Amino acid sequence: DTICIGYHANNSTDTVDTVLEKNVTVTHSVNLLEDSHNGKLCLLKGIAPLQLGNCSVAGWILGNPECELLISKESWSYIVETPNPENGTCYPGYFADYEELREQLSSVSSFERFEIFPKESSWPNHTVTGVSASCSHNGKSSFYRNLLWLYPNLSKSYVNNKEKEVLVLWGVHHPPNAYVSVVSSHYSRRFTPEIAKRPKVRDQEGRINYYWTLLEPGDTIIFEANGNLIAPWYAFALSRGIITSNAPMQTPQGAINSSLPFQNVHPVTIGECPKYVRSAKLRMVTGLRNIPS
Amino acid sequence: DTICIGYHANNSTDTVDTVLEKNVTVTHSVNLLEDSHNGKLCLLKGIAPLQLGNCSVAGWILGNPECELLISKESWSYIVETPNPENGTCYPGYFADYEELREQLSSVSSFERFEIFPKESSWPNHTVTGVSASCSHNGKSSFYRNLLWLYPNLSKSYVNNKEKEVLVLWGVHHPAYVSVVSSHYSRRFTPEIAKRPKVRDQEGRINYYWTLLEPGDTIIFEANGNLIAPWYAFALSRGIITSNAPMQTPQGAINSSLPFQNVHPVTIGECPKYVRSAKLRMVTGLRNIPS
Amino acid sequence: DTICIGYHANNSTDTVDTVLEKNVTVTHSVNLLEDSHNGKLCLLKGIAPLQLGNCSVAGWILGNPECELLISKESWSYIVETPNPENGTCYPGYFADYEELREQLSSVSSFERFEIFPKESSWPNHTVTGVSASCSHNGKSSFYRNLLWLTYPNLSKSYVNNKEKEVLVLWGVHHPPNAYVSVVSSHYSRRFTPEIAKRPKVRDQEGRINYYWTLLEPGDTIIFEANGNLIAPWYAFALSGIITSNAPMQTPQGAINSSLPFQNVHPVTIGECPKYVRSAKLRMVTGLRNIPS
Amino acid sequence: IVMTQSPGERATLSCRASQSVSTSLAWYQQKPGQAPKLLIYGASSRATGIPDRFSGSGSGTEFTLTIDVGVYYCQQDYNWPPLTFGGGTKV
Amino acid sequence: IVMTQSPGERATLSCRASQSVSTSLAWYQQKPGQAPKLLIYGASSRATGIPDRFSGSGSGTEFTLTIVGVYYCQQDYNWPPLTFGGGTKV
Amino acid sequence: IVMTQSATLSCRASQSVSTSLAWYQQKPGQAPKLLIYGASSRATGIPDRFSGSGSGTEFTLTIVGVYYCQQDYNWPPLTFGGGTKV
Amino acid sequence: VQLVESGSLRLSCAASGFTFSSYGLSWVRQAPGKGLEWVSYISNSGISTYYADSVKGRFTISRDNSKNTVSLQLNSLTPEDTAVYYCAKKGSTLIPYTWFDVWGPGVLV
Amino acid sequence: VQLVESGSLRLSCAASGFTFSSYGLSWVRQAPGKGLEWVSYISNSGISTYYADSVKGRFTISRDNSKNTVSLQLNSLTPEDTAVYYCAKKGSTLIPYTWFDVWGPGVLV
Amino acid sequence: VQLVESGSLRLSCAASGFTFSSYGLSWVRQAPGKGLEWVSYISNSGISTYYADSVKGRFTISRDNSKNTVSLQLNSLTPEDTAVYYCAKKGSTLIPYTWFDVWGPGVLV
Amino acid sequence: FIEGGWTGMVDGWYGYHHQNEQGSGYAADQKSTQNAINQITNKVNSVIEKMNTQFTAVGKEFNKLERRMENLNKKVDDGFLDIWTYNAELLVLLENERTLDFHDSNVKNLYEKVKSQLKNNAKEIGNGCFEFYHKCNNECMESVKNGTYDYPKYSEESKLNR
Amino acid sequence: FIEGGWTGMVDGWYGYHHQNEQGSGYAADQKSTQNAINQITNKVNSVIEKMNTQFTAVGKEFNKLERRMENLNKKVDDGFLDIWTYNAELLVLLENERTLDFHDSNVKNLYEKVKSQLKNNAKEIGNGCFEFYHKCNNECMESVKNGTYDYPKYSEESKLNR
Amino acid sequence: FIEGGWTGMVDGWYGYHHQNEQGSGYAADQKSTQNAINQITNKVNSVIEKMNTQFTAVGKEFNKLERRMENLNKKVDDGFLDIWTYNAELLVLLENERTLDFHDSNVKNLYEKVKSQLKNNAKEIGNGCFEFYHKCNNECMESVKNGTYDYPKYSEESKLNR
Repeated sequence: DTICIGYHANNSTDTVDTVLEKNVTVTHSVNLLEDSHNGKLCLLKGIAPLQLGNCSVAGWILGNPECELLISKESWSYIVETPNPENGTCYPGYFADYEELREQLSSVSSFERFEIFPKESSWPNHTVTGVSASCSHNGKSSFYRNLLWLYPNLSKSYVNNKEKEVLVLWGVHHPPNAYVSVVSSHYSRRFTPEIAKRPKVRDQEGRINYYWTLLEPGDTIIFEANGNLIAPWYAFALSRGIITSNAPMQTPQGAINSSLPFQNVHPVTIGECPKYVRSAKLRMVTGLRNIPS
Repeated sequence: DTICIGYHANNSTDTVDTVLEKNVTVTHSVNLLEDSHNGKLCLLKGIAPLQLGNCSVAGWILGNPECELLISKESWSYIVETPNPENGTCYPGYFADYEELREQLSSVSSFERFEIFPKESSWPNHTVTGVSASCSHNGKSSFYRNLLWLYPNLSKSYVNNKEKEVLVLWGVHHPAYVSVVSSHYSRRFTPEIAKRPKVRDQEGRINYYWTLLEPGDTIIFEANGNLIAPWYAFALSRGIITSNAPMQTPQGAINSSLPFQNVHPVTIGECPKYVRSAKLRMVTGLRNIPS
Repeated sequence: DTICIGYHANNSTDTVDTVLEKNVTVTHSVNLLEDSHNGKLCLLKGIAPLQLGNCSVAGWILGNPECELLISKESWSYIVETPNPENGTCYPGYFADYEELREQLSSVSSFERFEIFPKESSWPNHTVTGVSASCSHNGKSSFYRNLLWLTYPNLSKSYVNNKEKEVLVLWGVHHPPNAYVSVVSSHYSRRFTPEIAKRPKVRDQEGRINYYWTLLEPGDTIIFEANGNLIAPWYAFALSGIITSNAPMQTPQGAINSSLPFQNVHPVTIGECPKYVRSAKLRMVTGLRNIPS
Repeated sequence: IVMTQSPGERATLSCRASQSVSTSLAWYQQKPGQAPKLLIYGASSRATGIPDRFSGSGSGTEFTLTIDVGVYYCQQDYNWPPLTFGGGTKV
Repeated sequence: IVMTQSPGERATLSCRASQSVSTSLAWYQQKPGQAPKLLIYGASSRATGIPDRFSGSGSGTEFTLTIVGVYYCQQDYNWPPLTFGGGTKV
Repeated sequence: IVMTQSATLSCRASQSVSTSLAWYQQKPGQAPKLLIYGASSRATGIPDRFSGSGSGTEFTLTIVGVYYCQQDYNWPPLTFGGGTKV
Repeated sequence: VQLVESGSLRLSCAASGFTFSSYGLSWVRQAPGKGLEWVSYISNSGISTYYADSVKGRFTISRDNSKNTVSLQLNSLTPEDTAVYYCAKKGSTLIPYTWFDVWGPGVLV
Repeated sequence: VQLVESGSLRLSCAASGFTFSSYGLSWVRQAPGKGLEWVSYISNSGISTYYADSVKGRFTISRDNSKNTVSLQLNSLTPEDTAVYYCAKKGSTLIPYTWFDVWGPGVLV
Repeated sequence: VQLVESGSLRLSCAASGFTFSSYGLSWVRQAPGKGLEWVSYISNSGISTYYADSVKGRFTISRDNSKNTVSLQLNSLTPEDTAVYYCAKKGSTLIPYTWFDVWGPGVLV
Repeated sequence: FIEGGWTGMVDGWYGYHHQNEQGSGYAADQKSTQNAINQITNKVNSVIEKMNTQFTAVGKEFNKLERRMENLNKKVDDGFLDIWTYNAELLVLLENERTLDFHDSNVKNLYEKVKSQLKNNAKEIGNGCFEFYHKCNNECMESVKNGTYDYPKYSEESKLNR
Repeated sequence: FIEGGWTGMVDGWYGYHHQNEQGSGYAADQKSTQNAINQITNKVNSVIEKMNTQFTAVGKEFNKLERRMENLNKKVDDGFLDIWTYNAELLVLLENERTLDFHDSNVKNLYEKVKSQLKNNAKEIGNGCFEFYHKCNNECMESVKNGTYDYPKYSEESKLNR
Repeated sequence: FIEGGWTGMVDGWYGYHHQNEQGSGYAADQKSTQNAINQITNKVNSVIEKMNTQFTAVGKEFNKLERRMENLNKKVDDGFLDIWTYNAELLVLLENERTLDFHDSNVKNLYEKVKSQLKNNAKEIGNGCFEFYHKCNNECMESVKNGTYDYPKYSEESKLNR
């Protein structure tokens, strides 16, 4: 009789590498590098992400006519934007500090759209009307949707009643041919009108710049202006990310469904996701070598 | 006769872990994770730290009446501030920046309070008196201690005779052509009367600014309608922790030589590096199992 | 009729260390720590680096008289500046937004000096002469070389950017211690004003004159204006790397010629270079121990 | 264990058992008079020296030959002590 | 090495040595006639099978039993010269 | 292998030997006493006045009598050099 | 486990019900009214051996493995030897530890 | 490699041209008018052996190394044993694998 | 350390004061006026052996360990063999290295 | 000593190929199998977790005039990327190195375990193979596999078989 | 082969439990103990060192409008913390493994060392224990402990005691 | 075993010091030497690579009014420096530890190989040395080196003769 020792072997390659030598086969292995891709971007948290393609985030927040204002999107885990904006800013203008608003909307997932100001009784002396040819919607002249063009010394304030953070955006007219002063309880500024010549862009002969402030419950902000002002009409009340790409309804290039820690798809992502790494093959060995005889 | 082999064993657990098994005992081990805590914060360098309880750093630097100005503290390795400020800024106001100042005072370790300006020599034309009811002290009306309220086109300038850095803080009254002028720095603010809400029972504000000048520098001031003149330059001699413990780390002191700490990471001075782990024990001996 | 086993030994130390023990000899080893130094700074890419010693980068870009403007240096991989500047800014002044130009100028390796404005035709209505005693070149009065003092009509001029490359424009305004200057871009605006406050004397001069600088791309055009003073530009350093050292004709303290990954010379360097590390001796073992039997 | 067996003719053949054998199979051909020669050994793995014209494939109680007139044999070597040779084939 | 020894009543006993022995100790009980039966072994550690009513503790030249007849304590550190303790009346 | 011979001395060979060399001294009547062993290593106990160095088919000592140099590379056929008058 | 003892004079201790080849036996004497007294001991293999101080030479111990039985020669009877003799087995195969768990009826000489 | 076979009746298979001490020989019988049939086998060392089911005892096998030749005693002749006998060698030294590659002329008993 | 030598013909070299069982001895002849000449050598164990080129066959060497002495069977007393004979010991137990340190009085035959 | 695994023995990691006059085949061991699989699974578990990421909005925006911020951000990002790449690659290579040696050591331990019982009843041949001077039926296979080989029982065999 | 340590041997790391007709007890070795303790202490000193920190004013303040900076700072800090956690955990686990295995290897080495100089005068029993055919007094214990066991001295003994 | 490398045998890493009545000297073994050198060189080439960097304009400037940026930049730079220092030191020490034991293991492997080549025609003496009971000429050296030792051929007198 006879006895001999050995280990089970099979007919698979499953190439792996180690300290000693490259390109060695193994009976059983596990890969820590993942490549599944092209899965259509879906509800990360079972909710519809805020999709606003064909228009820029700025125009979205500022009532650009083209996108129809996406009146109803209560829950939006993340925002997916078209890499190339379309009609992203109806009126030529200089909008400042675009790293503190765009970073404020990366978390809020519930908007209580609320008509901040009245446009029925408190503005009888004001001539609420006007249009810009460069902002003529659907072949007809118009101005905007989230705020209105506009003589007495305008003075008004917010009642600050709701116990939530309230946002207010506005701007000032810059006639290319006025002691506007937002005054918060703990924030102040004082802009003035300019009359300097401007080159023509988007068929218009100048610009109109917009600002924006954030105030918490218990605050009260009082406005003022003499020569011009861009009154607000909708406060996008918050409930405190960005993905530049385009694809039918995560990552900018699809969805991943796996539990491995490392990823080869583009690093940038939103929410919990595997850490990215610049490598091609990371396979662990969980068995023994495989060579017949 | 007989000869056997083996290793000494004892009656202790000293749990450790490794790839072979979790919760494995060992005869002798050393823990690289430390948990000693609650030791009252003490002199890190044998000197009294600059505690500022009941008042904010702002008021402390700006002569707030409440804290009595802590007249005497020649050396202070670190500053400990109450996490919740009290009467941190008497007058309702708006500083210029409290990070280029709050950060520079994290290294200096001494001061020479120096009456930068003489309040009885060369400005009787002024009206040095003044008070704000909302800034009343000890139940009686008063304004401040580190600077004074204040009409000709007044002017003045320091010369930096002492060969050390001299700090100057001030502000302007927001109910003119205020213009600080350094040899290599300039600004030009203006007054602005406009409707504002009532806060701390007042109908306006006054904003404070502050500039740093080195030896060989002589700033020159100017203003027409308002000026908050300085009265004491906190001359330098070259960390911040929020805590409530009685008389380091925000929550006590540590006395050990291990490299890793489980107490809150934030600290001042040489201290063990922080890490988010529970048990880190090294094995310096052999396993322990009877028989 | 005898056999024995053994390994090769030699007469070298080549000290190495390990957790087993410190200061142990070895038959053969390779050092991963390099110390070659003092090599004179040479052409990193076979081109002459932009050397502008005796003058600061500021004055260099702004036509300081002392350095003679280094009229001809087409290709410069990197810029080496004297650690201590000399006559770095002829006229006392406050240059704003600085270090942004310094970071911008760390990549472009080609310049096309281009007289943006005509010094003879488009503006004879006002005089061009003017000098400063503190800026008297070679012992004789003068002002500058890159830009133009001006000495009244409402100046109104504009470039158009006909060349399909980025064009830089630097200028400043006059602060006389004894004017709606307004650069205007298609998508950038500012509005400075003149000051009259008293100033201390520095560099024998009574005041200051501050300089700004804007960048514009192809398809853009910028229009100037001013009433009280203006410092017109006269040459754009059209585009298409900082080290402080004193060595003659790459690191601040010499050159390195080796393939090791780690360096002991000062960490700061330019281009691909071994990673710096704070260690003394890192020797790898490639053989067996060496101790006579 | 037991075995069994089934011009420009296309030469194919099959051998089957009543039990599972993974690889311990071979093939032996012999022309009349001369001793049998080796053929593909292992699970149809090509043998050496022999002309490449001979070939085959199959496994798991089902083996086939893919292709010299005469007889051939299939042999199983899994359960060792009681070796067994298949039947006689024809062409 | 040498040894020696001291219903409703508390049965406690003590056995002591004149030298240090760590653990090599046990306990043997025997009624008249029948052969001795095992008891706690290995420095008071409970011996299986036998009733758990019996128990004890103590170490380092001082040992004690915690619970009618006689009992014995034995030491097994210095091996070749074994030794048994004396009787223990109760 | 073969050897030969010529304060200092000189032992020369006709083949390469690394270190298997030594030196032996003796005066008439008394048995030879050990001298520096190895290529040049100095034996203990013996007075250190004697010394030498050199290798690779070329060896030399350094300081009446006689001495000997021996090679021990090709082992089975040992060999002792000649005399050394001084 | 089963053990029995029967028996100058000859004494043998037969046993069964376990692995006799992987254990060490022993012998303990008993006085008429006093405590028990150790006698001797042998390791399992059958090489290492010891004896009582006051017996070396008189009583000898030998073992086998085929019969799973041991025996003391117990030669040179003396008047003081009027003692009750027993049989016993170690409780484990490890050398350092020891205790006599298995106990037999013994023999009254 | 070469092999030859010559020959109750004795029968031997002499061979050479390889390492006779590091291989296992074997034997296969052949009928006059049908396939072959295994009869026996031995390991290289010469300690392990097997036999055909219908032959155990009747036929015997023995081997040497110096002569590099084996032989079967082949006793108990019986008419149905009129079969052509051959000689063959394994193809490798590994136990699990097997195949008869080196085939000889055989013998017509 | 101590060594002595006394003595066809027989010659033995007795020594003591060290471990005779863990060293290799040797022999060296001496001419009346010429230099020394190697004659033989043996390893410590007593198996490996060598001899002079012009002597293989006549002079024989044997060693023991009980009395820490070795003997040479000096046979074939050719008249030209009038050479002074000595005794010596290696300086270490490692095979590759060699040197004769311990030197004895020798013998004048 | 052992190079390649047999194609047979469909299930298991370590086992024996017994051959006897009555039968032959494979047989898979379990104890070492359980130990090895448990340890390897523990290694895999240890490596996989200890990797947790929060709502990390890696993407960042920067204005035309803040290019210093752009440079700083790209610096930190690429530094983290490179550090993690190197760390993970080194860890995976180390684990790959450390698993195969452990497997081989376990195999060697099992080989010595079987050697332990058969001290002279058998005679080593090579390639981790053994055979006995005495002949034994199937049950001796089970006896040796469980380690209950009765050495005296077959010690009496006439070992002078030469 | 070796499973658990004895409660005896009050001091030391490796030792022998000798036993002879005259006496018995424990005994501890020196050289192996010194080597092991020295190496482990060196490991501890190496790991504890190579760690230094300057004035780490970790706490930082940022204004209302600079939340971008807040996010950047949080990213940097949490990344550093995670990197250090992973590094330290891996290092500690590796060190534990590499000390346990080293201890086992050293004890095995001592075992084969003692085996070396007793080729035939003894006979292995198991569990790393030996016994001699010849009887020897206490002094042979010292002889084997020091390695000076003169094999020929007791080789002549009649090893045919069977 | 491993005590110290011979000064002789200039070229190679391992070898044998044969000795016979006809001659003596050194001899290297290429088969193991080439494997060892190739593997070690490959490991060095592996560790050296994977280190690549882009245009790292480490030097940065910050205005008098931005000390916060200065502190942040110093923090990040010093952190990166320390992390890389620790990582590189650990890696180099680990590889140094791993190389020497591998070399020793290879030497031990060669030793057990030569031991396996023949069993009783020789007799171990120590320090990794062997001697044959029989006597063989020069060619037997080559025979053993190739592993072609023929045990029965040199079984002559392979018996008690001393």
